[PDB]
Amino acid sequence: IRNQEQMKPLEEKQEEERSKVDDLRGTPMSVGTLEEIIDDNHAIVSTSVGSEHYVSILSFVDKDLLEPGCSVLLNHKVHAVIGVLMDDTDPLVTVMKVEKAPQETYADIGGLDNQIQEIKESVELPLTHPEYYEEMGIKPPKGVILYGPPGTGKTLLAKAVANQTSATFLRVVGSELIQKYLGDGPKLVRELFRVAEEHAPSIVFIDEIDAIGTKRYDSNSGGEREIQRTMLELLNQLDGFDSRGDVKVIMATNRIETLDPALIRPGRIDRKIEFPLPDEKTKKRIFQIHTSRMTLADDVTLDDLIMAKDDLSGADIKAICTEAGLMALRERRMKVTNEDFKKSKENVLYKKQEGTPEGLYL
Amino acid sequence: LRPGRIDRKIEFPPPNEEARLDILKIHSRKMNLTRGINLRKIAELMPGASG
Amino acid sequence: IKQVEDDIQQLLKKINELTGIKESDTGLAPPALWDLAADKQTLQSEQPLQVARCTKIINADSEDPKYIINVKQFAKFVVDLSDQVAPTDIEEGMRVGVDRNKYQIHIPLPPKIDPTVTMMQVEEKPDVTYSDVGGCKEQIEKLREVVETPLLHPERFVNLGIEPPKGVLLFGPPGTGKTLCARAVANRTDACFIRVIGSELVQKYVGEGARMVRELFEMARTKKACLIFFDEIDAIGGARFDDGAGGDNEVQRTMLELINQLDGFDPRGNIKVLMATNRPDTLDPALMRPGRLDRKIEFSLPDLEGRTHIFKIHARSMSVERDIRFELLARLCPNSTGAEIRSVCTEAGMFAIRARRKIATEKDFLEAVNKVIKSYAK
Repeated sequence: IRNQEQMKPLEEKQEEERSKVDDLRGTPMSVGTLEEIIDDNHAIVSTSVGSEHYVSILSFVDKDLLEPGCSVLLNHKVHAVIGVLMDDTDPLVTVMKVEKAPQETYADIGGLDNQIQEIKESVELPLTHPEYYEEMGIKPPKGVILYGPPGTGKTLLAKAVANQTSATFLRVVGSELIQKYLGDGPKLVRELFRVAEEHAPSIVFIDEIDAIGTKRYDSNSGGEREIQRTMLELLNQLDGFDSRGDVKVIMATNRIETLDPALIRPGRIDRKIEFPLPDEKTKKRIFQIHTSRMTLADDVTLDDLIMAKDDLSGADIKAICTEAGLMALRERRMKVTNEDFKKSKENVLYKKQEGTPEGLYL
Repeated sequence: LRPGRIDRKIEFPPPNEEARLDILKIHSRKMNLTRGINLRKIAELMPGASG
Repeated sequence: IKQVEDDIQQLLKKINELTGIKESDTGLAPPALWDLAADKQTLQSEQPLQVARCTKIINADSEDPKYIINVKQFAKFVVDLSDQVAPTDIEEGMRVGVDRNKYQIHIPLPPKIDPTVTMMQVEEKPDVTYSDVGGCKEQIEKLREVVETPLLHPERFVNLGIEPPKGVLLFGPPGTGKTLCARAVANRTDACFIRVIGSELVQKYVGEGARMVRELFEMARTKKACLIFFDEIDAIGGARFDDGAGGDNEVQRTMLELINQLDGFDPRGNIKVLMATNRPDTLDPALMRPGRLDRKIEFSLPDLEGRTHIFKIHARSMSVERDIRFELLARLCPNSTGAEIRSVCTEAGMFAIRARRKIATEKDFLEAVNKVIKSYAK
């Protein structure tokens, strides 16, 4: 009954309002742009029509949804605001894909275990535990650096981590920020930061660059100016605003001794993560998972191929199997033999080396 | 060059005497000329040279 | 339940506005809407400009009564008798006044010393106050005297007949509290902190760069009492004397343009400039020279006692057991600036968290030094 009472005057009032908007809404409706916001009940507008008319805003749309430089709808002869335009373009920034929860996990690699705890404690752990950060009173590191011969576990570990962590992953290719155009490169780094802030919490994966390698002793040079001009703005963004979790940074570089200590800045980055070289046991572990996928046979001697191997990371190993698997496929058999493994192990050995040895230190 | 950012990298052979004979044949099917010519001789006349 | 109420809210506002638009529609009207983000009991009647947008321009003058001032590509039309009252201040255009170009057209409001259009970061008051003081201690003492004191007690300086500097310079590594210090005074001093990134000002096409420098200064003048924070000016700060060799000229033009405004006819006003360099050496003698740059405020290797104050700041958040003393360790530890001193502490809390303890320990501290000593050397 209380409802009925509100309802009796309301229904008509409800219709009347809809009639009133329709009068404004009436075709056509021209897009135009709000130049700037003059807070003493004014604003600057640029019209590509002709007439402009200073109006009071409707109550559906407010000025709190108006931003400077925004697109809005104007009528073509009473030039008034029906609504703000709701059609926005593509992020124009440098190469990015955003992905929520990727397929892969970190249970597939093995024997690498220690490194895996390091990223764990930094990134994953505060999300899991508020109050452990409160006791200590501090943030886990803003960002980490993963360093090794290009992604054989660096790349693997990142993919895995995004699923775990359950926030948006954005992967940016850093070389692509470099442009030989005066405006372009700086605009991009500032758009990259802009994009982060909206999507927060978010993970930033920075793929290695050439441009983080050079600082010299000048702060800018008559050489390629842009690479350092850009390098600086990376720093300004970082040392201007610290995140505990709003942005998490994964940085990647082939060698970290290329980097600059300016770039690190202690108290943002405290963690430097190093992939050990191939260690003999590890090779067998990594392998056992790769063979499982594939056909296997009772004439395979798993150790013998691993033993024959020395200083080869998981990628070549993943590769050997794939190569061999192709040979088999040509034979139109799904049975694997020793022979297959031998030719593939030889091809990859042939290609990496032509050097001479520095051993025999005994 | 870092492996697994690679799959197959395939050689393309530098041309040869057998090869040259049959490209010449393909080309000839575009234009009209005499019948009773020995083309076999003609490829041989050629040293090495591109397709 | 909520819905009934929301519908009633649209409708009541609509009826009053429809009457007002019908009325405003007659005789036409300025740029096209009202946005409020101040108060309605303070309303300006001077509005910013550098070009004159006109839409009607109704006025009172004898030589004609609806005079116009444009410069626009199509309709650059102007007064029919020079310098006769036209805009009605900022009536029917909201920035109608005068054109920078000139056609001997009336000026009720200037094309310079205005905020106009911008791309700016203005950053309302911070929250930080003391967070690395101890060796940042000297830098604080001087910065207050230069920036704060003239604004607090100007009347005193006049009696003496002394005028305070216009700019101070910051150097050493950023994010060590060199950076913090500028925000920490900005919050205390209560004057707008305006952040311009010099590197951004750099543009793809010439003359634009100068234009920007100029715009900044016009806004700066209007507001009197403001701080211009220049982030790592060296991009368009000095290095350079070589006089071009291929677009080392374009960046040099900006550097020279700034000098003109500083050394020029303007005067200081209540405007303060904070400059940020890596090593000050880079910068050119013109940038260094008195009659713009006078005080250079420095950073330093922090004394032992100092380190302790920083640690003291940190120890309020961090659960501790005080029966051990960090200063003894600190003498043994590498001498390093403020940022490493906070970082070792921060590292210390983690070890606890793994240990499954809630209070600090003597044990944690030993560990931190080995990593940190490694981290500078990469």
